[PDB]
Amino acid sequence: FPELKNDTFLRAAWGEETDYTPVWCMRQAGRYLPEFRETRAAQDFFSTCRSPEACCELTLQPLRRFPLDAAIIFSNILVVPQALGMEVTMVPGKGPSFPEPLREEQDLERLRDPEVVASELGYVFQAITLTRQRLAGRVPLIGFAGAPWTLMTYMVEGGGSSTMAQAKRWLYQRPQASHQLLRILTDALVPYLVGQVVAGAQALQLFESHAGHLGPQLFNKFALPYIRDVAKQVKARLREAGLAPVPMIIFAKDGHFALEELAQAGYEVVGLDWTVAPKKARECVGKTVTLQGNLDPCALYASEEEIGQLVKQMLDDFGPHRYIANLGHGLYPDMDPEHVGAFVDAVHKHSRLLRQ
Amino acid sequence: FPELKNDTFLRAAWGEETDYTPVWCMRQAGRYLPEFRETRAAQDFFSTCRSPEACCELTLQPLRRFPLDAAIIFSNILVVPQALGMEVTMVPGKGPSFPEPLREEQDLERLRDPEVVASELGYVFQAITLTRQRLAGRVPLIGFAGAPWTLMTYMVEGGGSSTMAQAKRWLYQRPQASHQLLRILTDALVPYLVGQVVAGAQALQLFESHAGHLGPQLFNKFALPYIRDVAKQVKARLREAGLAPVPMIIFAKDGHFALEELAQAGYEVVGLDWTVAPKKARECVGKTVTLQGNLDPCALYASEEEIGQLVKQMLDDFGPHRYIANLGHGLYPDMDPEHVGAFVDAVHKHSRLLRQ
Repeated sequence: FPELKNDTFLRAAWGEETDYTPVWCMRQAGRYLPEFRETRAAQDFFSTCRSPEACCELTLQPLRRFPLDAAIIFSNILVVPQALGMEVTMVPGKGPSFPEPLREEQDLERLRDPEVVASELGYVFQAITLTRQRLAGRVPLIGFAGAPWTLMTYMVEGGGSSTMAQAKRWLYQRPQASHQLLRILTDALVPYLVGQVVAGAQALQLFESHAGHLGPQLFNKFALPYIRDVAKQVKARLREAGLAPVPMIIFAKDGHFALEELAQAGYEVVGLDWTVAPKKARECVGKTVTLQGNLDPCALYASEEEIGQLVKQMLDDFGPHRYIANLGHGLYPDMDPEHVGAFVDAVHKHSRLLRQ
Repeated sequence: FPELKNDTFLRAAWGEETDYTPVWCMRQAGRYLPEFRETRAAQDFFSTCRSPEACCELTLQPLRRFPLDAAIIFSNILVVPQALGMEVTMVPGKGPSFPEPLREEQDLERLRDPEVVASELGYVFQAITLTRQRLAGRVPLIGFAGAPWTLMTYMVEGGGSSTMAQAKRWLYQRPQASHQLLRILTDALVPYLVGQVVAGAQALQLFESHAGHLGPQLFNKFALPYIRDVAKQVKARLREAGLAPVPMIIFAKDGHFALEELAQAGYEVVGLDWTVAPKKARECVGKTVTLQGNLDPCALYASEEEIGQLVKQMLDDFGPHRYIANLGHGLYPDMDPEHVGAFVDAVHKHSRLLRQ
C-alpha cells in the first residue's frame, strides 16, 4: 500500500510526542453530511455496507471537507451477528432490528461456528483494501467492531434498549449460556479484526457502546474478560502472521466505572465519553495509555466561536501528551458540517498553541 | 427447533380460519433474484444443492425481500432419480438431462434399492435442519419432492418433452414395467419425505408437474395410485415415529381433469394451475380441502397496479376460507422482484379487506 504521509494519529496512539493533537470524529461519515445521504439513497443500509466502492466513497467524504487525522472504514458493528447467522433489518426511521432475537439457550444452536465468520465478512476486507489504496497514504485507516457484551445486547434484545433488561437477565439467570455466547462472539471477533488488519487497517477500535448498563461487578465478570481476550489474541495472531500489530482502542461508552480496568486490558488507547472529566480519567488510567475523546457531541450545536472555547478548555484538561481528540460519541444527523469543521480546526489550532 | 411465530400458512393448510390469506410463490428462490444468480455463480447446480449453507441462503433470500408466509427449501425434484443411481447434468442454458435414460425394462436393474435412497439424500436433510434453525421460527418451512409419474417422465425421456411420448409409450406398451418403476419411485419417495419432516420440514408439497400429458384414464391408472400411496405411507410412518404429520400439498400442473380424484387422495391442500377458474376448482374438490394458487405467473409482467386488481379478483373467486395464495406455476427468470413484492402485498391487503 501507499506509504503513510500523515502518521500523527498513530504516533499519538502509541504515546509519542507530536507537534499537534490529531483529531477524528466517530460517525464522521454520517447523515449530518448531505453527500452521505445522497450516496446512501441508492441502496439499502446493509447493501451499502457490502459494496466496497460505496464504503470507500462514504469514508472519503468527510476528509474532502475536513483535514481529519484519521479515516474510519464505513461499516456497522452488526455485520458480526449477521455473519453468525442472525437476520437483521434496518427498519424505516426505526433503526436496526433482529426480528428473531436469541431468547433461550437453545437459540445458540442456529449460530455459525465462529471460525467461519471471517469468510462471511470478505466484503468488509475488500472495502478496507480499496479504501486504503484510494486514500493513498493521506492519513491512517481505522477498522472496528463491536465488543462482545455490546454485540450480545443487540442479539438478545433484538435492537436498542434503555435498560438492557433481557440481556442482563441472561447474565443473572443464564450465566453459563451468556459466557458461551460471549466466547462465540470473541472467537468470531478475533479473526475478523485480524483480517481487517491483513486487508489494510492501520488501527482498530472496539466499541463497547453498551457498557454503562452494567455496574462494575457485571462488567468485570461478563464484559472485561472478553475485551481483554480480543486484544491479546488479535496481537498474537498478527505477530504470528508476520505482521505489525496496530494500535487498539477500547471505547466503553458510559464506562466511567471501568476505566482503571480498561487501562490494564491491553489497549494502547482508552476512549472516553463526555461525562468523564479528562483529569479524572487521567488519574484512573495512569500515565502510559493514550486517552481519546471526549467533547459532548451536542456541543457542536453551539456557535463556532463557542466550540472553539469548549475545545480549548478540553485540551487544557487533557494536556498535550498521550491524547487523541474526538467527541464523546458519534456525530448526530442534525449537526452542521461547518461546526464539525470548527471542531477540527480548533483542536489543531489550540493544540499547537498549547505546545509553544 | 425455534417455536414458530407466524403459523398462518399451516392453519390455512389445515382449513382453519385466519385473519388474512397467507401467500408464497413457487420458485421464490430463483433467477429472477440477482442475489440468487450471484450465489449460484459460485458452484454448479447439483453442487449448490449439496451445500446446506448455500441452500439455506437461497431459501432466505426471498424472505429478506418479501413478507412471504412460508419458505420452501432450495433443492430440485431430480435429486431422487439421481439418488436411485441415474446420472444427471444441468446442461449450459439447456436444462436437466439424463444422458442415459431408461428405455427398456432391463434398465431398471441399474437402480438402487429404493430403501437406500434416503441415506443418499442426507445433504437435503442437513439443508432442511440448518434452514429451520436459521429461520428461527419466522414462518414455516416446506419440503418437497416430485411425484412418481413426473419423476418417471424425466427418467425415461431424459429431460423435458412437449409430448412425453416415450414415457407414455411405456405406459401403453410396458404397463408392468411402468408399475414397477412407479413403485420403486414411491418406495424411495416415502422415506425421503419422512426424512424431510424428521429434519425439520413443517409441510410437504408433491409436484406432479407433468400430470397434464395424461388424460383421466392414464392418470387414474398410473399416477393417482402412487400419489395416494405417498400420502398414506408418509403419514403412517410419521405417526409411528412419534411425530406430528404435517400438511401435504398435491400440485398436478395441467391437472384440471383429476381435481375430484385429487381431493380424495389424502392431501390437505390441492394446488391449482392458472387455467382452472377458482370457482370451478372449488366445485370439483368440495368443501374440506384447502386450495392453493393460482395466478398466472405471467400476470406479474403487468403493472403493479394491474397485479393488484388481478389479485383482488382472484381472491373474490376463491373466497376467504380454505385458501393459500400462490401463482399457478413457478416464477420465471425474467420477472421483476418488485412485481413479486406487489403480488405478496396485494394478497395481504385484499384478503384483509375481504374479511371486514
